[PDB]
Amino acid sequence: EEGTFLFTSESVGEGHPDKICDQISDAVLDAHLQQDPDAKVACETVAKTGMILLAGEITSRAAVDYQKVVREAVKHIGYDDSSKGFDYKTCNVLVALEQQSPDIAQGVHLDRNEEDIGAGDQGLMFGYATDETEECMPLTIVLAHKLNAKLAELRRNGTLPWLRPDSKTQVTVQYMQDRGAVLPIRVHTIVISVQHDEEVCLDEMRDALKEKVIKAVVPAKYLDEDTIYHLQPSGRFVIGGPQGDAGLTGRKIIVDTYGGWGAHGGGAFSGKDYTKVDRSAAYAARWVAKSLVKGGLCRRVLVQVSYAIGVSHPLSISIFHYGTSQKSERELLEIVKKNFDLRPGVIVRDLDLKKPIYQRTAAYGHFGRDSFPWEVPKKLKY
Amino acid sequence: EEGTFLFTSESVGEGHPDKICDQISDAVLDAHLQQDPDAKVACETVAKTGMILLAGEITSRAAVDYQKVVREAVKHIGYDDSSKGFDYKTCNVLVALEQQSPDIAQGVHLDRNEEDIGAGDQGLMFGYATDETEECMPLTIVLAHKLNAKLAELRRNGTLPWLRPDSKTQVTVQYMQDRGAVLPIRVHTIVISVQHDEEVCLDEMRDALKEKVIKAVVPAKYLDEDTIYHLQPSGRFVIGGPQGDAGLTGRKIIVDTYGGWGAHGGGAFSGKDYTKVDRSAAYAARWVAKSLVKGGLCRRVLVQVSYAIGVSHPLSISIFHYGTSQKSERELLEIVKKNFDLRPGVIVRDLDLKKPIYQRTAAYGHFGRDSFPWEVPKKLKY
Ligand SMILES: Cn1cc2cc(-c3cc4n[nH]c(C5CC5)c4n(-c4ccc(OC(F)F)cc4)c3=O)ccc2n1
Ligand SMILES: Cn1cc2cc(-c3cc4n[nH]c(C5CC5)c4n(-c4ccc(OC(F)F)cc4)c3=O)ccc2n1
Ligand SMILES: C[S@@+](CC[C@H](N)C(=O)[O-])C[C@H]1O[C@@H](n2cnc3c(N)ncnc32)[C@H](O)[C@@H]1O
Ligand SMILES: C[S@@+](CC[C@H](N)C(=O)[O-])C[C@H]1O[C@@H](n2cnc3c(N)ncnc32)[C@H](O)[C@@H]1O
Repeated sequence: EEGTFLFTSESVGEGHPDKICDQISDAVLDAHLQQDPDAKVACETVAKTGMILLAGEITSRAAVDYQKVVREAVKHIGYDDSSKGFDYKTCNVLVALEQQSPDIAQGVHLDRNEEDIGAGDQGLMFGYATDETEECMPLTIVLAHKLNAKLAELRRNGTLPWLRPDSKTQVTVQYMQDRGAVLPIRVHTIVISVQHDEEVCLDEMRDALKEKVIKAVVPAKYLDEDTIYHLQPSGRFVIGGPQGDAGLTGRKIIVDTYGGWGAHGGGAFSGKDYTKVDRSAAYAARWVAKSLVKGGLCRRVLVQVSYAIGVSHPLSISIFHYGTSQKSERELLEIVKKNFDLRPGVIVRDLDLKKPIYQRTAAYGHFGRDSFPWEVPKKLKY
Repeated sequence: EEGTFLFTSESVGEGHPDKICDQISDAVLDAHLQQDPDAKVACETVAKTGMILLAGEITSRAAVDYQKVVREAVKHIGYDDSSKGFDYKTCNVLVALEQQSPDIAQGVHLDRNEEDIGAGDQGLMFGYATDETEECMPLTIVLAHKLNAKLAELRRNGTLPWLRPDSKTQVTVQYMQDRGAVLPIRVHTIVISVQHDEEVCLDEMRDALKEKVIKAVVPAKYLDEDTIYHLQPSGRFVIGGPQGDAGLTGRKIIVDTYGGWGAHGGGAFSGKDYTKVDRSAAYAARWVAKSLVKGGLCRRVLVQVSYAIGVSHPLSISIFHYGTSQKSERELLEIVKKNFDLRPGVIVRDLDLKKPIYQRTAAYGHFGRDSFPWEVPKKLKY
């Protein structure tokens, strides 16, 4: 219908190989932060059949047992037997970690007052918020994440014991335009692909995915006779995890954020401490966007920020309200200037970014969940 | 001023460690395609001090010497001596490549007519085009790429022999809003960081970056007394390449596309054959967007498509013209339906995607350059 459009977002499960890497990178970050709140961490993870490799740079006073940290993260995910394609007990864990470059350290944080630390890199970052859900996230991505979480729940509780940890989901919603804001109308298409054991047949899987997964997550009001279902569309997914597809940290950046809505500056979150603005400034930009929506200044908003390595203040700040505010971009920028300080050395304090809660962010999206500091709106003064 | 806003984009050089990985992944893809046009390639690359690791899945009739292909790509980039932090002659090249999963193969392409091959994965992809430049790309990202290309040119011609291959640039432009389209007004901020030798001083570098790099790339009409320059803002960048920062394939997806403009579905391009719609459908979506702008139907346009693994036709198609077309989204969608076939097995034919030209795409952006097939607009019938 006129004034409507489709939008699609995807999500992946905890055992998707890229997501395994994000979770391991953040388990390593958390392990360091538990002993050294000021650890400098830049931990990439790579996963392929039988292998977890850590590559990157860490300067920290912590004593971390990488073998134990990696294996415990893989155990949590559920890869605990060679029949599943990967086993935390018996996989190879390889470590290629060096200190942070002294050239970066001297230009970013050495001999600097914490509030005045430089950005750990240049880059651009965006924050986004939409009033279409209470949590201020797009419905497409929320539903896609919840479908993966449901698969993991039914795997872990033994309801569907043929499930394995690697999964992907995709949701297409038809939206109505509403003066710049968007209103979900119906779910147009759902995709679910999930790794499974050798014994279960396709019909049993398709029936369970519709009845026990989709119906348990997606409100019936969004589903109708025209909704298209692609359930196990490849027909067979026994080989999975890193054995089926090499994974890397920071290869699910759109799943981690807004499912394609808003915008993205390209930076990966996992495996990085607060001085890496790819993460901290994106979290702060989400916090600003959500504060503008919860504060009633707009219904839908996009915030861009950018930095130069070694420089504390952002180089640029931009706000686009999609036509959903009575205030101009200039007025919203002035409100943001009066209420937020987007230097990394201040974001760390406001968002408590030395706390070891990062592994919890590394599956099911970094935003719209669990009342993390960047999800608690700031009361705005103007 | 009212009706203006800032936008920032970045780019990186050929020796940035993530970009090294993209180029090696695509050198491996091209090597396979030279012998087997139907090679199934999913080659991830990881780079850290002294190491190139290939991890992924390849099923191909080609006989490829990975040691030679990798080392030749690194030689081209310019890492040819231990003084530069990396040397193609003496680095470690490790290979963890297996066949493509037979479960993926059977669900995607085995026993399928080429035109009717399934998408190689689920996912979402976007195309974007803007009339602000002749090549239909945002000025921010074009300038950022050209600044890196200029550094490589002056390194290779011996003008600035202290330059090394690893670089990053960032450009902020102030734009005027123009009925949904955008008009560049001025360059607000430029960042340049580039790896250098131990002998050159900061003042010599800053002067050269302004006079021989910025002035040689950015038209003087965009630069004024208020333009901010952050040139070598870290103060020292001797350690660089993989030694300074671990690189991975598909960690520069925003640099590869539109510099943050438009939208991105999350997929990486490099190291993948045409059946991986993360690449082929994004190229086709750019081709559609550019065709709509060059055809005079809009000034600025965003196209979303999405797929399910094993299914040939896209699940969804959406078009947003930013208010720059007299035609509705419905009319533009009908034009696209009548003029394009976005099945991967048809995109391969239209865009000649079995040709080994991929290494050429893997630095300086995949779009707006060199009249690749996706940059040559299709004449539209309606
Ligand atoms: C008066 N009015 C007019 C409106 C128009 C739209 C709207 C329509 C639309 N059709 N196709 C898309 C995109 C291609 C899929 C649309 N997008 C859209 C644009 C950017 C987005 O984020 C990121 F992708 F850049 C997300 C969605 C809209 O925003 C929404 C609300 C409105 N109100
Ligand atoms: C009548 N009219 C009104 C217009 C408004 C804008 C426009 C203003 C603007 N302010 N801040 C931004 C973004 C935060 C940086 C703006 N964006 C924008 C939105 C999305 C973009 O892509 C991707 F990031 F999603 C890129 C730019 C505009 O498009 C442009 C043209 C117009 N014409
Ligand atoms: C399809 S694979 C990417 C392509 C792959 N590298 C190849 O060699 O063709 C991407 C993701 O899809 C999922 N996947 C793996 N095997 C699958 C299968 N048989 N059916 C459906 N999805 C699968 C996993 O989540 C995997 O990480
Ligand atoms: C700043 S590093 C990312 C952070 C890093 N992993 C760490 O341990 O802090 C990202 C990119 O910046 C560039 N870079 C490396 N060393 C730099 C330096 N001393 N000054 C400026 N940029 C640098 C390289 O292009 C590198 O790939």
